[PDB]
Order: sequence, then C-alpha cells, then structure tokens
Amino acid sequence: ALEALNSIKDGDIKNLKALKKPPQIITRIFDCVLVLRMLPVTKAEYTDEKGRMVQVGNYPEAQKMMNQMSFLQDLKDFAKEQINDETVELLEPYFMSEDFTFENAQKGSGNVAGLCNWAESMAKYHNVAKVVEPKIAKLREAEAE
Amino acid sequence: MSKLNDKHERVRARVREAFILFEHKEGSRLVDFKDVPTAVRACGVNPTAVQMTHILDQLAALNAETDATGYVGLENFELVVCNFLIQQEASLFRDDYHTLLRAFRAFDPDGRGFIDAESFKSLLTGKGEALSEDELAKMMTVAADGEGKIWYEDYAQRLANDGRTI
Amino acid sequence: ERAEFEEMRETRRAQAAVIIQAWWRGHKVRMVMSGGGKKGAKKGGAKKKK
Amino acid sequence: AKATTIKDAIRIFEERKSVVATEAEKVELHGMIPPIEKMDATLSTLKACKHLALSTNNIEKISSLSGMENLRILSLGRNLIKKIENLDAVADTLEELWISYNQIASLSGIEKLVNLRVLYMSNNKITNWGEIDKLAALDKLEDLLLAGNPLYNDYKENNATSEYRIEVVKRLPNLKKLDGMPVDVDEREQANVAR
Repeated sequence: ALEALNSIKDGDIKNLKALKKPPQIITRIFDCVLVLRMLPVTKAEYTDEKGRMVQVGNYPEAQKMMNQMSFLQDLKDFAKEQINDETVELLEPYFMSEDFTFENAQKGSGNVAGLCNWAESMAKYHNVAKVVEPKIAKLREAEAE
Repeated sequence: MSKLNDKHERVRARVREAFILFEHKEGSRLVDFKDVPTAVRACGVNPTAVQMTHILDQLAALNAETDATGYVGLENFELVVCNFLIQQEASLFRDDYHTLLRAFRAFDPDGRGFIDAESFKSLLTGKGEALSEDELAKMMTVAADGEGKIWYEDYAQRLANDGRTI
Repeated sequence: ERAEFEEMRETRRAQAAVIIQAWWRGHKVRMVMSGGGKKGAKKGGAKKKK
Repeated sequence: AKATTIKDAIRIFEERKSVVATEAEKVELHGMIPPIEKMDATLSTLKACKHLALSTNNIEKISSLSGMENLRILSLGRNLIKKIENLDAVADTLEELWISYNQIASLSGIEKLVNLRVLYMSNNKITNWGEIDKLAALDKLEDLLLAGNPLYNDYKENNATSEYRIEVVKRLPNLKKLDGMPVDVDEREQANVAR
C-alpha cells in the first residue's frame, strides 16, 4: 500500500489540474481523499441528488482545493501508530454506497483510477495498522513476561 | 397561538425600541453593561436592587456562552426585559400611585401629610438599598420644597406619572 | 404583641425603603430620558457656489 | 426520503451485519440513507454496545444516551451538533468522543467526561483559547486533535504550528499526542517555561 502512494506523486496532480472542473461523481472520492487528509469541509446536503442520498461533495470546494501545491506532500508524508479515527468516522457512507467501484472509476479518466487506488490503499493501511497496534502491545507484554 | 405570537411581536418591537436608546453604536445591537441598570428602568418598570442584581447575573450567565466583548446582545437583553416586564405587570398591577402612597405612608405613622427631608435622607442612607450622597441630594432637590416638607401624596403622584407610556 | 410589633415596624420600614429607592431610581432614569437630546447643533459650513 | 429513524437504522445495520443490535458490541447506525435527523430513546436497548456509531447524519442535538451502560465509544461526526451536552448518562464509561468537524464553538460541558481519554473534535468552530482552557479538567485526556479549526488555521497560515502546539501543551501539560503527532520532551519543556 505504501509503495502505491509515492508512484502517483505528480501524474495525478497534473491530470487533475488539467481535468477542468470534474463532475461530482468523482468529486465524491476526491473529497474522500481530502477527508483522509483531514482538511475542512462544509457538512450539509449540498447539491444533493435524489437516488444516492449520500453526502456528495460540493462544487466550489473541489476547485478551491484542486490548485493547492501541497498534494504531493499530502500523498507522501505519513507515519505509523496512527488511528485515523476521524477519517474512519466520516468515510462510512462512501463505503456503504457503490459509486467507488473500479469499473466506475476507470470510466472517467486515468487520474480517477489512480486516486481511487490511493484511497483504497490508504484505507487498507489504516485498517492493518489498527489491527497491528494491540498485536504489538501483546508481543511486548509477552516479551517482558 | 397566533394571537400570542402577535402580542409577542408587539412586545418585541417595543423592547427593541427601548434597547436602541442605549446602544453603544447606532445599529450595533449592543448595549454597554454599565448602562444595563439604567436601561432596564427605561421600560416603564422600577426594579429593586435585588431585581437589578438578578437581571445582571442572568445577563452575565447568558453572555458567558458567547464572546465576552463587554456588551449585551439585543436578543438576550430583549428576552430578559420582556420576562421582567411581563412578571412585573402580572404581579405588581399598575396601581403604582397607590403602591407608592402606601410605601410613603409607612414612614408617616401620625398621618401629618408630610415627611421630614433630613429623616428621609438618613433612613434611605441607613436602611434598604443604601444609596450615594449625590443620589440623596437629588432626592431632596426633586422632592423637598422651600420649607423642607415632602408632601408624599404629590411626590407619589409625580413618581407614578414619570412619563411611562403604556 | 410588643415584640411582634417591634419586628414588624422595622421590616415594613425596610421594605418600604427598598421599594421607594427602586422606584425613585426608575423615576430618575425616566427624568434623564425626558431631558431629551438637545445636542449642540453644529453649524455646518454654508457652501455658496456648489 | 427525508430522515431515517433509529429503528430503521437498527434494521438496516442488522441486515448488513447479520447480528442483533442489542447483542452487538459495535453498533453501526451511521451513514444511513437518508441521513438520520433525530436521536431518540430507542438506542437505550443497546446495553452491550461498546462502540455506537451514529456519525455522518443530520443530528442537531445530543440526547437519549441513557440505557447504554457499556458505552465506551460514541461516534457523532459529520453532524449538525453545536453544543456539548447531555453526556452525563454515559460519562462513567465513555473514553473516546468522536465529534469532529462539527459546528461546536463552545466547550461547556465537556468537563462532565471525567473518564475521557481520546477527544477528536478537529475542524470545529473553535476560535479562542478559552475553550481549550476548559479541557484542563480532563485528567485522563491523552490525545487531542484540532486541525482545521479557525484557531489552528490562524497559526497554520502564518506558519506558527509549533507555537500552536506549544500553547496546546501549555494548557494541557499531560497531553501525549496532538494532531496525530506525539508531544516531545522539547515541546513539553517549551510549554513548561511558557507556563
């Protein structure tokens, strides 16, 4: 999962910059990655569409956060012993829905598939670290005993 | 109910008009805390020292939840003044002249019709809501005549007719 | 009866003093307001040409 | 298609996980379709619930937390909660509170969570250090997250993240982790000398 993050250092940034205001269907997963990065978002049914009933991302927030040059550091700087409690709290409805499928992601463009793969890899990393923490605690207790 | 809501709207308009008179800035919807004892008396009521202290404490408690800028919000001041005025009208009926006449008669056991100004000043200085010497001098200036006799009937009539428009 | 009267007269006088002081406060504030804002009218410059 | 009741959320969670809500330690009624708008007393049946997740909904007020004797984790993020209140029912067993991103500007009442250990309420409406000063009453608080608040952003845009962390550690000398980064001994010393 970690090696899948640094390989997307600049191609996704360039493609998203040239994407020219993408629609909300992939703005949803873009804001998913944004919440994983833990940046402020407004919380309401903004531009809500009937049929999904999911917290679809806003229109101008994606444009505001697209031109930021810090995305390379966002996709690079991370460490262990993380809980990602806020992200696992706010990312449930996107897992409940079925609009993040790989087949749906590849329909848009190459950057969509890479961003979805990055989000999935980071979620798997968070889950595996959450499993690891009590395990390593038990290992150190057993070593002391 | 609709009638209750309309009456509340009228009371809101009246209390907003009263609040605007003590605004620190025009349209700021804020009143200085030091003028709150002066502003509460402006609404046709006569709060006691205990009542004003309770109003100040309630306003401070309400403003503790918001930014402590030293100014009282229009909504909070309006709610507090509305509650106090409604309670005063409900309990103390508007027989203000008779209430003040009884209060003044409490100081005249013999029913002579007049009360000594120096004794009045001493009693108000030592008893009840102890007031300042400037305030006492204002009392003698307003009430006492050239002979030093305070006709409590006329003084109570003047006190009750203090421009309070119902 | 004398003890009761001695207590009652003092309590009544204290209550009357409190009431009259509060009502005088209100009357004083209302006299101050009735002394309306006769602010000094600043004589603005009378521009003649335009 | 306006709001989801607690009973509807319970039935959906039971359909998803094939487990009874009353017997499940981790109850997941969060992210319902449509989002839940009101929190009611049906949740009192979750006696064995240690992880209640009602987050990402349209809940505006916190209420009806009674009946959950074993409640250790409460998740209420991405909601319309503005005030910390009605936490006395589960204050004895609650250790982590997940109320991040909310519209909370005042931290009155958080002192009721005497047993709170993890408090993630980042991206809220905190604009003054007085709210952070209210967190000093939490003796067991070891982790705090406040990234995205106006107070945090004021230092972040001015490149004063270190000063923000020093102030946070000064007001909470026993804090172990801040914004996902453990508090180091140098930061502790700077907070001590500033205090």
